[PDB]
Parts: sequence; structure tokens; C-alpha cells
Amino acid sequence: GNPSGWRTDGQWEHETLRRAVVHGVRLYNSGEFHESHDCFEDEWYNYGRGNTESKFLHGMVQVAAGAYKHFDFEDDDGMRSLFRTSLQYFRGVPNDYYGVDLLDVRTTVTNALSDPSALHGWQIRLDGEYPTCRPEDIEFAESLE
Repeated sequence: GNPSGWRTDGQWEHETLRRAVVHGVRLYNSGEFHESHDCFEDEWYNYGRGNTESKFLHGMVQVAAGAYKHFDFEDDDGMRSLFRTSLQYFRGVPNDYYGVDLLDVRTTVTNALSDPSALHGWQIRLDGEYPTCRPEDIEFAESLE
């Protein structure tokens, strides 16, 4: 099918949101967790509060930030706290949103609450695969604010 967020004119409803997803997921998948977080964090206030867009983005910020606490600092309590709120933000978000396999995100992040090693070598599925960092993704994260 067409994932949620895809319009009938063959465009994403919010281009800058899809952008954040592409760069963020590719950064995440190459283990650049801080840069990933920053791609999401750049977009996360642009839609206000309480709606699908802003809920998805807050969730992904916290996924990135939770990974970062786990891999960079071995801070599992910090990871666990972010993961618990990320799951609440994802409530109500379609499981295919903007090309992300969000169902797998939610179940892996849920797993990690029990066992942080659920994260090890885990990559986020986007458009049915596992895209990784390209020079333009890191360039974009570095161009941020």
C-alpha cells in the first residue's frame, strides 16, 4: 500500500517531517544516535502538541535519546525512562507512519525495557528496508541549529 503520511498526489503530507525521518533513521541505523536525535528534535515542535505528527516526533526523539544513553554512556536507567515515555507518545500513531515500521520500533523498545541488549545491532525498518548513513545525512545533522 501507501504508508500513512503519503498523499494521493504522490507526495508526503509534510515534506520536512519525511526529511527528518530519512536522515534520522539512516543516522540511527549507522549508530549515530546523537545526530539521529537531533534530526528529530529539530522537527518536533513544528506541529504543536497532542497530534499524530507531534506524538510520532516526540516518540522518535526519545528513541534516539534512549539509544544514545545506552550505547554512549551505558546508562540503562536513562534509556528505560525515555523508552517508557516514547511508548506513550507512539500510542495512536499508525504502525507504518511515514514509511517507518513503527510496530517493530514499539516492540523492540518494549523488549529493551526488559533487556537492553534487544537494541544491539537493531536497525529501524524504513520503506521495507534498513537504509544507512550517507554523507548527506550527516551533512544535514551537522547543518542543524
